[PDB]
Amino acid sequence: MSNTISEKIVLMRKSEYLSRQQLADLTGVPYGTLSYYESGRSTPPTDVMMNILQTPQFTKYTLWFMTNQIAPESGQIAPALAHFGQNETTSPHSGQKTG
Amino acid sequence: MSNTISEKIVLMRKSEYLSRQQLADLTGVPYGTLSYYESGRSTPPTDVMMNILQTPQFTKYTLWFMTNQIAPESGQIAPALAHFGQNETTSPHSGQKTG
Repeated sequence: MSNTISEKIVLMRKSEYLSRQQLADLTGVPYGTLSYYESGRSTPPTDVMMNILQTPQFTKYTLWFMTNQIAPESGQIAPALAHFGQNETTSPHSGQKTG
Repeated sequence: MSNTISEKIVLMRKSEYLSRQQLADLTGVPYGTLSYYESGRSTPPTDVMMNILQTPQFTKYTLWFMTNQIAPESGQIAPALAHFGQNETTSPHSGQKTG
């Protein structure tokens, strides 16, 4: 199944066990709009998008989804929530909340 | 000096010996708009930006600039025009037991 861009920023986001605010401060992005960013409400810019992956915490998830190619050789792999790559099990998880 | 997001798609692009029209047809992106994309006229979306790097020709140039980190261990490096390649990922330590 194909996952929208926003989804490519949610699965990994939850993999770090952080919140929109946590990352919002790591990059300096506005939380008020971030809610719609990771939600896919509107395709965000490139200057900001990269500012989210450029982070050292989300460094392992740069092109792992951008091109569907995991590069573990350097430390790039797919998280648990991600329904694409893995390194232990499926881990489908159960979605909740509404936003 | 610092390179612009658009320049990140120009230096490498010209490295493949191809014009905007070439890639525009390889990714399906319209040349009429691409002209402004690589030009930096307006920050492009995330669905298209990735559609340009996802290509097999521009697979090595995924995060090589997105985070200023070349991952040759997997097959990612900087082109000739790029002339870039640097980063800083410090990771100090701490801890004590006084009281």
